[PDB]
Amino acid sequence: GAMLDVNFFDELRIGLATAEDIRQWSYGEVKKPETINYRTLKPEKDGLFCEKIFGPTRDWECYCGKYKRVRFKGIICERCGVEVTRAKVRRERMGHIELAAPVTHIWYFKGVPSRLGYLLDLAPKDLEKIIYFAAYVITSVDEEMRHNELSTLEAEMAVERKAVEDQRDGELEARAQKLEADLAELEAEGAKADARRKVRDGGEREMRQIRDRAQRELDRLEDIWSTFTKLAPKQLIVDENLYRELVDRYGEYFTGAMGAESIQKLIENFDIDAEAESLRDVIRNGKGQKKLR
Amino acid sequence: VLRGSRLGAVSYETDRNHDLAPRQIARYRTDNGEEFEVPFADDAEIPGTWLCRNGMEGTLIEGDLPEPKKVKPPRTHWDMLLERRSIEELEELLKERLELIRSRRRG
Amino acid sequence: WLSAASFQETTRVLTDAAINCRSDKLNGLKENVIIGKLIPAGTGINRYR
Amino acid sequence: RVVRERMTTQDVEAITPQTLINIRPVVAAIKEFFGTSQLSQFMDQNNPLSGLTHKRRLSALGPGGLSRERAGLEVRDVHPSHYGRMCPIETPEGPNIG
Amino acid sequence: ELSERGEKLPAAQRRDMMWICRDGDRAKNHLLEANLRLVVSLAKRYTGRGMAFLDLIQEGNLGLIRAVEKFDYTKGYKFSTYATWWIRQAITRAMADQARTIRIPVHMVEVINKLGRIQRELLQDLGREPTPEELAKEMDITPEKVLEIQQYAREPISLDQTIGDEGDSQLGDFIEDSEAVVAVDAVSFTLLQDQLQSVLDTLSEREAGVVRLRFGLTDGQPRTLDEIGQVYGVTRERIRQIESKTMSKLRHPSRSQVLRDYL
Amino acid sequence: NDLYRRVINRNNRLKRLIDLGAPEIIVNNEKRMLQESVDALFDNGRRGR
DNA sequence: AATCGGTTGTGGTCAGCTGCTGCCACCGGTTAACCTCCATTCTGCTGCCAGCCT
DNA sequence: AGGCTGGCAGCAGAATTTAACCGGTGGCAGCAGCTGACCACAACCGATT
Ligand SMILES: [Zn+2]
Repeated sequence: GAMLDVNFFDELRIGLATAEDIRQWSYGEVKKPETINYRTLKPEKDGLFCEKIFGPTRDWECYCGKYKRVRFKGIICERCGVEVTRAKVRRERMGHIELAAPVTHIWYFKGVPSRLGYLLDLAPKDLEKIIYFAAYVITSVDEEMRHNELSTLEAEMAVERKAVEDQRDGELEARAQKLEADLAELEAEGAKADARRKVRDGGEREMRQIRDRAQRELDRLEDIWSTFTKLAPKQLIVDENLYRELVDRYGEYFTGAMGAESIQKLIENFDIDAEAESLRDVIRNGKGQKKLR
Repeated sequence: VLRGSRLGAVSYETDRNHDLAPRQIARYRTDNGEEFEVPFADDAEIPGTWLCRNGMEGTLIEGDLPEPKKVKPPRTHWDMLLERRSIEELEELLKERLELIRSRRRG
Repeated sequence: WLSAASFQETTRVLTDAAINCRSDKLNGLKENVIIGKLIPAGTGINRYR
Repeated sequence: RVVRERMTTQDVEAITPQTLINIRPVVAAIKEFFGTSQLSQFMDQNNPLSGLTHKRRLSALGPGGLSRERAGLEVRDVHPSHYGRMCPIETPEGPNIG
Repeated sequence: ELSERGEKLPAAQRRDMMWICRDGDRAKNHLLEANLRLVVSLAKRYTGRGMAFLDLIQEGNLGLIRAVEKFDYTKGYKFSTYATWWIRQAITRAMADQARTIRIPVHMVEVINKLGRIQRELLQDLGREPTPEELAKEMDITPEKVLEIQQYAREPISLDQTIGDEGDSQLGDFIEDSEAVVAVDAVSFTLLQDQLQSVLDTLSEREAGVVRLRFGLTDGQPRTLDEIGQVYGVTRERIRQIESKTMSKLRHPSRSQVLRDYL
Repeated sequence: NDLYRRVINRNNRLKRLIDLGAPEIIVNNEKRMLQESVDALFDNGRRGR
């Protein structure tokens, strides 16, 4: 409504400014961390005290002194760009910084209750890890492609696990050959009856540790497969290596990111009416911690 | 008593509204289609490009000026490589890497 | 919102007045002091003014 | 800290104590204690009694001791072990009593 | 270059080349990631003067990128030997650009650091704070240049710090705005405008118009004698003569007694 | 001015790293620093030191 | 005799570019033994773990 | 055989180390070389009462 503030106000309304509001209030983008010159003590162009953005420092003058009276009132100097007008407009003109990466507002993330956490249904601890680049979040998943290629990907995983177990079988054969060589080179020569079992005990330890390596690698492959089969949006992936294995093998079918650009993609893929309807069904039917939450 | 000045001047004039100098309005257009109006003085040469309120330069809307040209970077990683290598040395290195990947994949 | 933000918990009041998109009809005794007009009491009411 | 820091750079058998020592932080520490500290105060010169009572003063607040708003009502009391050591009578009457 | 003006190659060769094109980027990333720890250990020396630790690390990382670009493997040196120069240069030039609110350029920061080392050495080896003459003779400049540099080396104080000890009053509540309207000068100027208009009004019409158009008392634009002469149809010397006679009239006590108090 | 200058310094350096093609360790460290500087501009000490 | 306006002989004069001629700030790029991680009180929310239920 | 709910305890917010070359370019700053208009003292006129 009013902006000059002549005192007929009816209301004062507060709201949440979007980026179009911010870069519509602004009179220019500030793009240098400079304030004033160290020698002449006059403001620097594009800096934090710039006259082309915030208005002139002296009443009815430009910056280069080319226009210097009220006869030239309201024009812009074609050289320096300073609009010649009053110097008290430097209490009224805003500028803006255009960020190269999105940033969350601290007021809507941090302070209890976390309003971003309540809207998206993320815990504050799981939200801090995303927006401060310590974990990934699944922004999207594909259900048609996953449901139509699940069988083929299961076949691929079974093939690779078969190859791993065949590798362990080859190691079983090779260490059995070395064990039989140890048997022939220990039982047919005179030594301690316990010392001929120490080398075979070391061989059995080698077999135990090698099949333990194979078991841990098979467990890691099962973990990757279960993680892909239970993939849904708003799901945190700590273990950067697990995320990298997921994007390596199944790089389609889902997307993920860290930070406030992922938070803003989750807010883009957010259905306010459907979420409100499901919450109202919960508060009508269910009871307990679910209803209070 | 501390006394400071934000280094500016305050003039004592009557702000009139009638006897003012004439002005002409230009119109500029940035690379995302935005449009801005700038009031220049009537006896003044209108510039070709103007830094607008988005912080991006906008060209003048009247089709007259063939002004902007290339101001190309003379410093890329290829330039820094070329000032210390030769074409035949780089070609030998490329062919050795190609033979290694042929021996690796094909053999 | 303008008389509740100046009472206490300014940051919490302003951060959900913005989410609820609240509007302030300036009816009170404290919101007229802040913005600088006549309080709606005493001689500042339309019967007497 | 600066002694170790410029002991690692410089070549050994070419260094000496006046090349290792930088006395500027010691000078600045003593200077910023004596000016701009809470316990280094302008001397109370109204009369000789003000002067003599500004020395022989035991203040419980300062850098390293309790604040004024965060101090409880229990440290502002007179304790029976103050007999002969601190005066129960002479104390400020403002928001510093005790 | 080949994809410029067409010139299609075999598809096996095209697939072969793209592998080394992406492998080069992988190698460059591997080299940078291997030497980031060198950047950190080199950048921890500059903590405590203006910049924060992570700003120093990131400007060192820009320097390490250029050391990767300019590295020559045929000279047979280590990577860290060559890269330490570029990392140190990037950290020091960034600190010169970004340490202070009012930005002093790099060459002036270099002479300020030079004067600082000189002053520390003289205070150590002299037992006394050296004079500007001793500093200017040690550094080969004039004794006023020393004071100019020493006054450019001053950092601002904060408007938001508590200047009290108990009242919780900041500094900005003690600084008088020396450029506000004084509210008695602004009404004295108004009454001066009215009185000057009265004294000019009690002259003749053309005689008052000459002085008003000469001094620009109507539009702020002081015209010249030839402009007023073509305004009234008169010549320049006659305009100057009647202007001199009106100044003689206005210098009278009967006119200037009411205006003597306004100076 | 110090808080605004931190925001502008880290934003300009992030633009340099993105157009330089730096690895994601460096780019993510720069983005996290930019986020913390804007947080310190709006509400200092709310999250961290 | 004056009197309101021109003409101007002539002598400074006074700053306004105009070259112009240094010259001096200001900013970018480079440097190649080797050495790699910094008080008290009240209120509300969020996570923990036993304990009955199918 | 497991599971989801009740106190329960812990935590957060609000109130009263080191420097130097080299290239190159734009800004500065000072000063004759015109000015080109300004200023002025004085003198010489153009009708006109
Ligand atoms: Zn201008």
